[PDB]
Amino acid sequence: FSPKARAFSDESLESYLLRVVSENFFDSYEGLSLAIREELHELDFEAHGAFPVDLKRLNVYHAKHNSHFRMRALGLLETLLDLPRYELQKLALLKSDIKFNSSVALYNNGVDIPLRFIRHHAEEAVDSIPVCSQCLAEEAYIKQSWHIKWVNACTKHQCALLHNCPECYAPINYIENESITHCSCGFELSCASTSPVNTLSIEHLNKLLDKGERNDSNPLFNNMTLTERFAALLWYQERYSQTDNFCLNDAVNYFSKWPAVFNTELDELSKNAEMKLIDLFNKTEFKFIFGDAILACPSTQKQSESHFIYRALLDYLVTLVESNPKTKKPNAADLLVSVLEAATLLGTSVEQVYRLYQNGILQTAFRHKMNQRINPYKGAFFLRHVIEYKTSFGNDKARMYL
Amino acid sequence: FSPKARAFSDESLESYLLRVVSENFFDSYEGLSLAIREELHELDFEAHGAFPVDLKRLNVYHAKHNSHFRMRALGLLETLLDLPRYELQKLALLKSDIKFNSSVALYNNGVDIPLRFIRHHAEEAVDSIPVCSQCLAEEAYIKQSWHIKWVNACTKHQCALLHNCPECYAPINYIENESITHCSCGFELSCASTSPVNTLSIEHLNKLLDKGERNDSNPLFNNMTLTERFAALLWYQERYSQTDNFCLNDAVNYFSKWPAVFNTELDELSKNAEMKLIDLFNKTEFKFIFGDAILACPSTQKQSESHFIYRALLDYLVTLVESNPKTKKPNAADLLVSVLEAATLLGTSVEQVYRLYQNGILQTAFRHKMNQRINPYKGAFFLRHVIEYKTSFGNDKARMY
Amino acid sequence: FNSVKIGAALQSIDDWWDEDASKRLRVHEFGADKEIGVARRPPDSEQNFY
Repeated sequence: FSPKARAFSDESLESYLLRVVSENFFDSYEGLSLAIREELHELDFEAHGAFPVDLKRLNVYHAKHNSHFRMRALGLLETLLDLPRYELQKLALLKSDIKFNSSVALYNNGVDIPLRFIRHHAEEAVDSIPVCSQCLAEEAYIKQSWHIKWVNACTKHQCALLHNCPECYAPINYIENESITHCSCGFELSCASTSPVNTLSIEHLNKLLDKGERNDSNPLFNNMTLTERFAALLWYQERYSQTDNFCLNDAVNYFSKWPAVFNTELDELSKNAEMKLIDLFNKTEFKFIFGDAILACPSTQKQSESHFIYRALLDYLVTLVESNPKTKKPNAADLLVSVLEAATLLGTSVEQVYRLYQNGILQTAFRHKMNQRINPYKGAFFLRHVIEYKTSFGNDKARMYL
Repeated sequence: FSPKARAFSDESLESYLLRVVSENFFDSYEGLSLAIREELHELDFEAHGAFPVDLKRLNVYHAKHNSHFRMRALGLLETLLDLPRYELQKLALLKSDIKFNSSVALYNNGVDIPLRFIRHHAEEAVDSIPVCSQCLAEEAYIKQSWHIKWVNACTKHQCALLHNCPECYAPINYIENESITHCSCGFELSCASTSPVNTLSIEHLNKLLDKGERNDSNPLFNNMTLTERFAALLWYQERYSQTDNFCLNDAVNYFSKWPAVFNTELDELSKNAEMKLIDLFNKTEFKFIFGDAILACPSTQKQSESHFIYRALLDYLVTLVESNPKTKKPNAADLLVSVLEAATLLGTSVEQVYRLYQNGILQTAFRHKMNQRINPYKGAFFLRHVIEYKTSFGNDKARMY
Repeated sequence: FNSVKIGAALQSIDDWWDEDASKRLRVHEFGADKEIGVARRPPDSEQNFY
């Protein structure tokens, strides 16, 4: 068997493989699967043991324990089905170490995504990968952009994506049905009609999936790369508990007024800091008053390029110690900060901030007695001199020059 | 006490403070220093402990262990001497985490400099911060540009900088003498005479200290930012052991012919690769033949914007694997590359390249046996498929199009 | 004052531990700093007394 159909720029692995079995040498994907299972079993038993029979768990990120064997199976698949080398490996949704604040991520060509934002992940009992109908009319394949939960309408055809069958009102899932063009319910006629657009919502989402250069009024769609544009959305959700909400228009209107909304949120926490006090300022932790607002912030592990959320948070803390001078009465600038919250404010590794503690550069705030190794979550250092250490290092957009 | 003199755009911290004590007031800087030491001691003991009495160790980069306290002291100094906020903090030579290939760096407004290129660093027993004479004639203050070892002439006048006293022939240092305008030796008359210029060397140095846009014949003064223009100069020095040499004209004439000089230097190492062999190509490391040329290269940790030195190096390695096709006999493209040299060639973090090893994307030479964590200096991967992995990622100035 | 305390003051001269030393330590075999509370000449290093 030799499939002559070739992969598109943004076609998914399941889409291409279903378009391979769309050629009438095999009746269904299962027939092909059992046939390649046999040919792998005759070749290599490990790659045979790796290769799953179903189309469900064929993506690389599903296999936690046999990823190396999965690539070996995929590579033998390329070798066996008369395809060029890497042909299946470019469509794969590969693994990623980078954590979106204790959220495992997923790598597509140049772009790493949080695994919450994927539609086809974990296999929810009944879910829909939504379909642009008159996009299938031109060519019958599934783009990788439709698997992202934020994408609801895009883009050349300017039409809302189709979720459910026009006959049964059963959700459209091309992985479950093993059919790109047709529904299990029928789809006897051509592609169905659509609700058009809000019309200005498309230039929001087209600004999102633009790659890695150009500025505008909205800080979200400013000079950023796509991977950090998702980081801002994930931060927004868990702040206001919008975990199940995936409306793009509820984020871009919020982030349009960015600096004013976050300052006033942080201003009331400073004014009502003395109210909440069970102990003194120099004994209370930072998360007791402000709550999670440092360790939730998107990380600056990339390049040493700071996030626009991170630039806005810290620049508030710089003016906090400015307004709270160092007197004998403790104030809001004596709040205790942990090594992880300290690591984020310096924008370095946690071992590097322990090494500053090792050479007594950053001075804890009480003495551990000889067998005390610092608990990474217990508030160790003051907010005060952790900032002054950061103002000892100069970067371009400090308030000193203007 | 309330000083009325205010900082210029490029005035040094010491210059401004000496110009504060130039108001009569206090007799010397020491008298002012001890008087502020007293007032800090009465205010804050930690900031008192940080604030030094001498003018020697007053810049922020001197304080390795009490930087946070130094900034505090400086901020209290502003608050106490009737100055606006940040007034002293904009003249400060601040700290920088960026390494110029295991060389600690120093931060001025926008620009980060290697600490080797500073004149007043470490305090060499007797050294000179050179002075434009007829520049002092206009206004008595020290510019930040005269602390850089590469700057030896003015434009502000188009004249050579003065190093030594016209009376004693003792070197001019305005930190040691606590005097901007006068020498310890006297300087009884007005500012002295000068050797003019080579006249074309000024438009060399004026192209250097221009900020961050515009192209020309010379790749050094091409579309680059000043911080990487220093990276090129540090790379040039350690290649030909020009550590003590700081002549700017010896670098710009070298980099004028850039592509031809570096190719022919790398061509003889390829032709005389077989000559040096103690083992086979697939066992020998890259630095055994080519010698340090990859890890000495200016790093591409900025923006993912590649250095002109880095673009020239790798584009030679692309045509190396072109001329060495994959045959059973091992050849010059089978040289072993370590994870730091691999990290530079990819232009990413070293953990990111360990993670490609974790998932088995980049493959080792000969497989480990159960407890071997890869030594970061021991040559792990081949030069061969590390390049083919880099050519998988398409950037605009590839030779394919 | 204890004799030991006056002693500790007179023998506060050790700034050889690094080139740009922020303070002068009381002479200790491991260069122990009492205020900060960590050794400036640790046993791992080659600058401890032994």
